[PDB]
Amino acid sequence: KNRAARVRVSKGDKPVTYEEAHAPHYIAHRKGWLSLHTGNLDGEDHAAERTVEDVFLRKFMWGTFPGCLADQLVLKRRGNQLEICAVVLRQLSPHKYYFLVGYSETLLSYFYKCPVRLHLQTVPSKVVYKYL
Amino acid sequence: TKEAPETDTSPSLWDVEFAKQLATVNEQPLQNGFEELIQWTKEGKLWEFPINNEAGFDDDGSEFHEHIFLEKHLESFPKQGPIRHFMELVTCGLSKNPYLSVKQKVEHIEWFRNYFNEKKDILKESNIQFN
Amino acid sequence: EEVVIPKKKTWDKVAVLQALASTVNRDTTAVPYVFQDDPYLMPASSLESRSFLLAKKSGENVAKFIINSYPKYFQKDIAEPHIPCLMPEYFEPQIKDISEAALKERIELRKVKASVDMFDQLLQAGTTVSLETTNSLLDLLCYYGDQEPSTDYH
Amino acid sequence: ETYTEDFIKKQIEEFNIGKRHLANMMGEDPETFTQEDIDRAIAYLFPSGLFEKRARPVMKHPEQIF
Amino acid sequence: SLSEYAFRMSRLSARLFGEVTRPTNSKSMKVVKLFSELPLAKKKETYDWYPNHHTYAELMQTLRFLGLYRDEHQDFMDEQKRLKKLRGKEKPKKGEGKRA
Amino acid sequence: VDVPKDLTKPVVTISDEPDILYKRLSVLVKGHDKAVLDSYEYFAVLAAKELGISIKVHEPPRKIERFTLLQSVHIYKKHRVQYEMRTLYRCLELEHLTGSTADVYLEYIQRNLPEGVAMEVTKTQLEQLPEHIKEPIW
Amino acid sequence: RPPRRKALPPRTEKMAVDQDWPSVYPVAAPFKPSAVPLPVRMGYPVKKGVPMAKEGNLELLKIPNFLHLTPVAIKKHCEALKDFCTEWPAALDSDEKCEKHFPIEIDSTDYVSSGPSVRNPRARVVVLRVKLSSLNLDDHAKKKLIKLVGERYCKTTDVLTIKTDRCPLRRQNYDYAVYLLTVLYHESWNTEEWEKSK
Amino acid sequence: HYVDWRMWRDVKRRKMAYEYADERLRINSLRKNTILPKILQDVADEEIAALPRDSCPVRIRNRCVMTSRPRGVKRRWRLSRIVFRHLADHGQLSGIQRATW
Ligand SMILES: [Mg+2]
Ligand SMILES: [Mg+2]
Repeated sequence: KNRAARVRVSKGDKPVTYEEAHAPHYIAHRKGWLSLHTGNLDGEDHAAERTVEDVFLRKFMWGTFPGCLADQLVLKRRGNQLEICAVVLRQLSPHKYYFLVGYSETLLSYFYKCPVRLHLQTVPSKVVYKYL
Repeated sequence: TKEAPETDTSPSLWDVEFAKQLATVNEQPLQNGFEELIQWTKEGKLWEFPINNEAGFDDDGSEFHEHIFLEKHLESFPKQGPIRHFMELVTCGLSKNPYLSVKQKVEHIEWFRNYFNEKKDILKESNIQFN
Repeated sequence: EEVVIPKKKTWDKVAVLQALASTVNRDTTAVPYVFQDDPYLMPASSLESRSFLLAKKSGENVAKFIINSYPKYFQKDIAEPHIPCLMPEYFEPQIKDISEAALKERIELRKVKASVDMFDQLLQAGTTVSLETTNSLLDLLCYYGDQEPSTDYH
Repeated sequence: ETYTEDFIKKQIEEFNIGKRHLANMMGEDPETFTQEDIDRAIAYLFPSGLFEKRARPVMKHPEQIF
Repeated sequence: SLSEYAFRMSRLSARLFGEVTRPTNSKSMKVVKLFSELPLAKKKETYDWYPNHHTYAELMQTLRFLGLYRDEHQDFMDEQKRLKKLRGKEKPKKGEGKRA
Repeated sequence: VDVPKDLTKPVVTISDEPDILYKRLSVLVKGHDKAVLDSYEYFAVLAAKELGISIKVHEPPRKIERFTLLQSVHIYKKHRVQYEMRTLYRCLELEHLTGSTADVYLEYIQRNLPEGVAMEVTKTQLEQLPEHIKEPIW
Repeated sequence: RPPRRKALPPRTEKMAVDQDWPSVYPVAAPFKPSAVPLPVRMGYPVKKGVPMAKEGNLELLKIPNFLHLTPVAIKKHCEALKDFCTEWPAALDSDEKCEKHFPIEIDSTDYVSSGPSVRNPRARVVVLRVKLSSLNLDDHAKKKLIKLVGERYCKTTDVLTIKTDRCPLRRQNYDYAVYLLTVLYHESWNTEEWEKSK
Repeated sequence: HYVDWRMWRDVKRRKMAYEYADERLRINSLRKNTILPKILQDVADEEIAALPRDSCPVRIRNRCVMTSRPRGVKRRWRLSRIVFRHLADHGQLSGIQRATW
């Protein structure tokens, strides 16, 4: 039996998001990609570097906004701009989100030598697609 | 008004600081997303458009004939024989290398010039006369 | 036959963005662009308008404090063209010799105490300190009043 | 999830207001703005290459959706 | 297998186009190839193959000590190490191992 | 009511140097999503018409690169997972535009290049014969 | 316990149906449900279910939307960009007329990718195309020039293609391509004594 | 802080191979022709053989940059088959999907 990225059935009590509910074969069919860049197009370079950066940014944001991320990150690259789009919860005070946005945008811009912007969308609770 | 300015006037702390008080009177938060791009472009953070893949990279102002014509650098080598034939292949290959600066190409040539000087005795045995 | 080629037009690197910006006006349903465009994160009062930006600036200051305290983590430059404004800043003098050319470094960094100490030692040793440099030392002391300019943290 | 008749009634008010917004975005007459124009405008503004069309962005009358 | 005219016309084109002018065998033409490209070790894919694992580990370790990054993995390891002391399974002092 | 009264216009300086002439600009965009290229095509074509540039569009054949990987961490060689990367193309072919018009149009459409879309713009410049080549010295 | 923070109503509820939308999305920005006044839904629906609403919808966040490039905005944008453009010469009506006045064609390529480095080694390449009919070549010179260039010349089209990519920069490869055209032209007109042995 | 000691040895091999690349290239050029005397080429053989063993580029191994797996690595992403699939199957590799045809 296939295991990769498959939230297995339970007793009908496990809330899953739209992303978590779709196995890999639905990628490009029912769900899109969580990062968009040009490195994986034919004749394009630096796919290795873009991939390492994405893995870091996902770990960095997970530990920088602990308990706040309500879904996977969406990473967008245009030119030398890096856009991080995250769906977060409404538990942390707004002051802490502004501190962490200013802090994260600055630190990541100096780390990867590019203008980095963070776009936060808040939801009252994790959006549930279905109960597996 | 003053007809000839003091172009080489020194920037005293009093003058550098006063110029910072004149940049604070027009200091306002960004109004929209276009102004953020304009600010990043002035600061150098954002790429300039249209895209130029050579932006910020001039190879020391070198001309094409400095990369492709390297025989002026073999004047210290013998004019005939195997050492000339060998160095014509080195310079031929260096003249086809777009990944090296003129400085680096000269370094390759200078390395062989010194290498063959240390091997003068060995070369004399083979009837080759390097300087 | 002859053809007349048009004359070239030149503009600054931001002129196209400035032309596009002229086509848009302020969005009246929105709060200023500096704030996060989210109903939970948008300022709901003049007090939060001021405090939300101060919290964001505080985060930027904490990042810069870290960047300048641990520069070795932020020294790998993968940007082309180079971005001078995204590199760490070094506020310490790198010339440890006692001489005039080492004093001028501490004056550019605006080290009031170090520059005075370096000036006294240099004077006791009997070496000549130029006039232009002596004035450049007064401009620093006379501006800050023999006090150290503010820093991020000591 | 059961959709009470009141919910559908307010979903239709949102679609009619959004229909005029979408027409204003594209610079077209809101009165003659059809469902084919909506689908065309949504495909342009929200381009999705997902192979399954049912997974693509949609802005339809609630009768059709729910 | 070339006429004198063709042989000298090819030698003239080589001069103009910056090719090798002397008669050179295939073995000696490797010298031209060697200096016409970067060595494998000098290619960025080679010497920058790995990301700087020191930088990443040291940066995030520093950010955790500053309270700005929560390392769930490290917190997990710290709790396992804490409970092993209470269980008596502590790391020995170097030189004071069970064998002495 | 709160509208600007006068607007500062970016300074465009007409030079004394003649402008570059481009016979053709071939803008080849590459992406993983056909719908994103359709929207970019619409934007780029509409931008060309408003600026008075002659533009033709066509779709070069797509390229699909496939490769195979083992499915299990250990053994089970006959069980594989196959992956692919789809590169779709759109080609905007612009003709008879000056160098100043090419700088504005390319900057406008390059800045608005969607995430995940690359561009290869091939520019064909018109030049006159060098003066040395006009007559033989011999 | 102090009162918890209430999220404000989405500012789409304050938007008029006759507003200037380009002011809402002036530049490329991620999809914001609170700012986009459209009841758009995305997501494969569950059985007897509807596509998920826009709030908290990651699939709509994944899309490179064109809300900043509405037809109204594009037309306003280009009206401001007309002042930056120059006029193509009217005399150059056809390709044949351009070839007459401008016999040399210079091809270069620029590569736009996403990332921190704008560098691309393919950008240095220069291609120069000329037709031998455009050059002042006599019978001897044209015959000698074709032999020198070899496969660079195409008899069907009568076009000489010189591709230069051995220099680091494009400006160097352009100057080198012109240099090659100059030495090829002048050597074709020179006559050596060994040529009599043809 | 590299994945393991084996990744650390390859890091050092890549650093030393980079430092000696120019020197090795120049000496090799003397050995890779039939133009120079054998007496000179025999000396160049000894010189390149005396250079540090870890300056030799054939000893560099393309290991997975996240797990140090020495085989099953895809050069384009520098990841092992297992790590690549983990990211690809979660939709985190731009443009990569499962292939059916
Ligand atoms: Mg199976
Ligand atoms: Mg091997």
